[PDB]
Amino acid sequence: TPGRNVVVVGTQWGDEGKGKIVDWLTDHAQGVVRFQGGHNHTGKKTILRLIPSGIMREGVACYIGNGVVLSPEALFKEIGELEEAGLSVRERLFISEATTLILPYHIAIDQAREARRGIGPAYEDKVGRRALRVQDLFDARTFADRLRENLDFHNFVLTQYLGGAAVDFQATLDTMLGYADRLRPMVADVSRRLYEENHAGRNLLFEGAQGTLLDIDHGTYPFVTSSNCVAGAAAAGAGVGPQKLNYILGITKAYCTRVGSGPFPSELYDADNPSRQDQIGITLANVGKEFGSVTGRPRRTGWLDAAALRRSIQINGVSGLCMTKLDVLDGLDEVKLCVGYKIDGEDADLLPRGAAEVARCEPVYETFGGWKESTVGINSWDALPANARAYLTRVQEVAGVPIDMVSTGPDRDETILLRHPFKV
Amino acid sequence: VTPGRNVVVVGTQWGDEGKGKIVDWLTDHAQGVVRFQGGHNAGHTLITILRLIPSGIMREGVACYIGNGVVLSPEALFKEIGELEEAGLSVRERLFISEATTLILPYHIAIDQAREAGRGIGPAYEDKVGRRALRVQDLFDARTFADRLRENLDFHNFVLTQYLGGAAVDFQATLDTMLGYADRLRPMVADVSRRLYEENHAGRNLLFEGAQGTLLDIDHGTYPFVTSSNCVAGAAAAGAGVGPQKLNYILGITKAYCTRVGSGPFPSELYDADNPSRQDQIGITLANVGKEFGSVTGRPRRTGWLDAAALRRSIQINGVSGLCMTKLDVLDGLDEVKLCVGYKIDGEDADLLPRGAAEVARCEPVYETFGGWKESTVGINSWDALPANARAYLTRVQEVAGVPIDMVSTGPDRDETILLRHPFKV
Ligand SMILES: [Ca+2]
Ligand code: NA
Repeated sequence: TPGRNVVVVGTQWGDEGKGKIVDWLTDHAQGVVRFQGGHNHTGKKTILRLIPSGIMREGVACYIGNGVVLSPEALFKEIGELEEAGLSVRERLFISEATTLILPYHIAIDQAREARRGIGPAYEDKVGRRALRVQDLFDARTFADRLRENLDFHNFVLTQYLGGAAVDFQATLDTMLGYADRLRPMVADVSRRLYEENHAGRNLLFEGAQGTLLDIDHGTYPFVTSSNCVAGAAAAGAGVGPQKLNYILGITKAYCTRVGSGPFPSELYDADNPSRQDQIGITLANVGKEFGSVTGRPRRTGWLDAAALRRSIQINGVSGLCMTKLDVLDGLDEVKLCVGYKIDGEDADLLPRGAAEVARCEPVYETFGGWKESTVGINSWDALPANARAYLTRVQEVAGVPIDMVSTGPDRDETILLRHPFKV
Repeated sequence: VTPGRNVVVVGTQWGDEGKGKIVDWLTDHAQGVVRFQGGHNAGHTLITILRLIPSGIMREGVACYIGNGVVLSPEALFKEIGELEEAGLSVRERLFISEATTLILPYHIAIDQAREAGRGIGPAYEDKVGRRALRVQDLFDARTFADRLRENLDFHNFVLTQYLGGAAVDFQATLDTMLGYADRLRPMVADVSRRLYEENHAGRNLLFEGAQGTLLDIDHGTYPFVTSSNCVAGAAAAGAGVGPQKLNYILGITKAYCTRVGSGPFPSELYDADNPSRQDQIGITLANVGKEFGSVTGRPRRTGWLDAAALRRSIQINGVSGLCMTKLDVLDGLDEVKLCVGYKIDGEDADLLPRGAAEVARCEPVYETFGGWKESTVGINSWDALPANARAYLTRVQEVAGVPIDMVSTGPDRDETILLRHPFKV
């Protein structure tokens, strides 16, 4: 449909498996837009954390919105790998003049806090109204002046409060200003360009980069990220109106994971928690390959939480679901769906607000007979095993929205398509 | 009125666009009114200024929501509730306050005070993004509230006493002050996100009420001369816990000339009481006739000509559906009126407000001049009854803006309105 956009978000806490799907939708988009987060997606193997995934398709414009926090070092490392693999990138990568920078002292602030990637500290400077943004790199004198003021405060905090080491002004200034000439030709008025893209009838994909249950308002605060990342964040973070956010595709894993700390009502297994060693959870982790891309650390696993999904559907305005990793359940004798909670002896049908309440939730489960067929690669709904269809039928009911897609494998045609996100 | 349709009402400029009459006008068609951003720095005048409580409260029966994106001062809240109850309204039974709303505490106020040498709003949003904020729900476990307050005070007192040259804020006094609000707040605490979902599912209509001018938006405004949060129309989604699809129609409230309060570049500026180089009698007259005096300090706002290049930017970053023009009558007396339609910057043409203080500060306005009408436009309720020269001015604003003028408010009463399209009808 001319002028129609999709937002692709993870409905859970990340690692939902957005990659195959973003690529699948990028075939119908003329622009792909990052609107939040930092550098937090895979004939040479290349891993992208910052650059929109659309860069893999020739003639697709990639936009880093104002709402991103940008490390120039990570950026140029990715560009470099891309170019080495033969891709033409810089002429079709557009970076908001108002994108917030990650500076060396943000990384040092994270390390000093930990001792007792700089994304939180960057968003902290932003809200503090002292942040240096991309455009500021192009006036050396006033960049140095703001940097100086920022380091006076942050070095006071680092040395006097966190007991750590001061960050050098001149080294920091030299490092930052050393990116200016390379960044210049990509700096752009992304907001304006996005309005023009749609006014010309072209389609945009707004690519989410963190699980929406990590949203700073709606997640299990304080175990959340340092910004909003619900699908409505794409408006402010890209410089467009909410009416451009036409269809919201909610990527949903068939079971749940978390990384790090934060409560998790349906949790089965956490390698670091002796009281959560459920073998079904260990199975989900191994069969699902739920280990960090970089660190190799296992993720926490649990059953799908439809009460959490229902909250997610409401806060994101999810239009339809795309289910992933169904196959990880193939050959379980039974599968459970968390459909609500008991909390302080009361029934609750939506994930509560804040860590304290969500840690008090005992999951209420419905039980389903498993199927044994492999479901790998199936591309029609009717060909799914009855017991898989019954589980997913129940997920739709509790969630309150349709499953529009089921991704059954890494290839484009390993996909059950019930409704096309880019067709009105 | 289309069932389940909502309107988001925002100022298109840097605030004080004169939203009051229109928010009252829209509230006649809405069963709930929602604040989604900001703090006790809205301003809705009554004959008394409401700054926190949503403006729906003036209409009996209408549900009023304080969304999660708000920063809430209990003392400010209970002051407004008391003024409203003394005037004989029933407030508390239909005021719903998000469990996740961020609290403003005394140390936030002390941090602002030390910095000066507003009202704790910025420091509250700083604790939020720092992932250490106390939120409304936190008042109802007194033990863990004290634990987190202790931690916050360790750090904020270090900053206050050793960096900003201010006095420490005492733990126990702060603990007592905040817990003293719990019993009164309790009945009003809610799952606003869920309730809004349910309201729309029942086919009721909601009005999402903007607090600050959208050009103060932290990403899109003249950074750092911006507010400490996002306030573009889109922010109603995160801020109230609803998806962007519920934000059906965005009404852009737009004053017929421009104002700013406090520092920041202002390309079409005519008058700034503190700037000797900006003392144009026209802008002085805009401030007097327009009554542009701060509600607290009483000091004149900065005034200038309508900036349509700024409006064009605001249309885009908000997804403004249609404009509501306000305070046209402030121009009734003028021989001629000027419209900023773009800029010269570094010798080259710009058609949109640039990003950030530096580039906006280098913009010289490009004006089109319009013959004044020298005739009252107070109370006119049809486009065709506007003077030829007022219609010409507004037609050009509409053209440069790129969206329609759907309403002109010509007066403080409901029927002093030109209605071209109804916001609540698909
Ligand atoms: Ca109540
Ligand atoms: Na370029």
